[PDB]
Order: sequence, then C-alpha cells, then structure tokens
Amino acid sequence: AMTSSADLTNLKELLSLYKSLRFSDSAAIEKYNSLVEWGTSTYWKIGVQKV
Amino acid sequence: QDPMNSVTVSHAPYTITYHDDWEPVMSQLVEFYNEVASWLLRDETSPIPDKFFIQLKQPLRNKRVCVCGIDPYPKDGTGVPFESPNFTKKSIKEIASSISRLTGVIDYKGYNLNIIDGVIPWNYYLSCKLGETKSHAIYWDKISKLLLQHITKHVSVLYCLGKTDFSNIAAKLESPVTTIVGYHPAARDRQFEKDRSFEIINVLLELDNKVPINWAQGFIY
Repeated sequence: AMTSSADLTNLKELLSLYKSLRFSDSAAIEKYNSLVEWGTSTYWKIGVQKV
Repeated sequence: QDPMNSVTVSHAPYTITYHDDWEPVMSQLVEFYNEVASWLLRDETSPIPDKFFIQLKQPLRNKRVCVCGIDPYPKDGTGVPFESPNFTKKSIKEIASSISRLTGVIDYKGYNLNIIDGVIPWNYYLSCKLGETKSHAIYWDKISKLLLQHITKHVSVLYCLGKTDFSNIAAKLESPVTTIVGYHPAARDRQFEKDRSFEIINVLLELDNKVPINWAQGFIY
C-alpha cells in the first residue's frame, strides 16, 4: 500500500520505539529492527538505522 | 533581487530567473532547453512559456518535503504546481478536503501548497499541450530527471501523487531519498479519500529529526 492507515500505525510504532530505545528483550529488538527493514523497503530510505 | 539570477536561452521565454540554490543545474538546463524548445513551442502549452520556470525562484535549503505531480493542469497552469488561484481544480480541492479532515479546519476559501513552510510543490514535466496530459513527456525527459535529482539532495521526503505515473520513479533518481507514491486525487473508488500520506510524511520527518510540516498554513481564508 505504502499509504494506508496500517502503514501509519506501523510507522507510529517505529517512532515510539525509537524514542525510548531501552529494550528489554529479543522480541522488542527484533520488532524494531523488522520495522526498520520494512520502512526502508517500502519508502526506500528513512532516518533510522537498525540497532 | 539579492538571491535571484538570470540566464538567457535562445527560445521563449528567453530569460530564466532562478534562486541561488538552483545554480548547480542551470548550465545543463540551458543546454537541454535550447535543443528542445523549438519543437516544444510549436504547441499552445499549459502553462504559457513565460511561466514554465517560475518555480526555480523557490529556495531549496529550507525545504523538507517535495510534493510532486506529473505535469501541469492541462488547462490553466499558473507555472506553480497545484495552484488554482480561484480554487477550481479537483486535485487542489480534494487535497484541501484531506487537509480539512486532518486539521479540523471547517471554514476556508482556498488552498495553496506554495505558501506552506518547508514544502516545495513540483511538476515532473513543466508543460503539456493545452488539454492533453503528458503530451510533453518526450521533450522534458532529461530536464525533468535533472531537476528532480537536485530537489532530492535537499528534501528529506518526496511525495508523488499518481501510482501509475510514478511507478518506476526510483529508477529516475541516482541516490536514495525517503519516497512515497500515493493516489492521484482524481482516482477510481475514492482511494485518495482514504490515503494518509500527509500524516505519514510527518512521521517520516520525525524519524529524520526534522520538523514536521504544518499542513494548515496552506489554507486561504
């Protein structure tokens, strides 16, 4: 889609995790990094790197 | 006067005025325009020749977002992308609805992207034959590619309206930029009504530590 509410939701979550960045487990870090992979793939480039 | 410059070409409009920020592409532009313009000036165009390049007067250094259409309005192009100074065109009216709902501004007389802080509205191709869309693709081609590369060294985000029109846009650019391709505001099934490209842009900026865009500044009351 690149343009839907679902996209907006996913990017809002990625923004959320970027702010705190104090993860507490494998799933949280895997989530964030999988969000970044998704963002870079969908919108080509974005401002944040994988941790 | 101070940030502005001029260069002379062999064909209408004969003089091209630009902001200093465009300087690194003007040499090539002159060259390419001189080779095509004769062929291109045969048709009545939208907008008129004298308005083709007015968007080169915009600075680029303060620009976070480029909002991009494929070519000008087939009739009544002012030289400024998206602008309907009497607020007539569907595209700008529909964009205004989006922005209405997103900011809850109920009452307004019109809307202009070219007054909005940090946005540069753009047209990939600079003219079309009166009443015909994409009629001048073949002539603009290498210029459009040249000008759009320049814009994407300065913007964080490129927002293109037209899935079909901008499918293979990344191929037109050398170096990456945050790129989003949404629906053209006149599209089947109201798909643009449900498009959230404006919220999405703002999140993407925030992810680049850039200040989001105040979409509401574009209203005219």
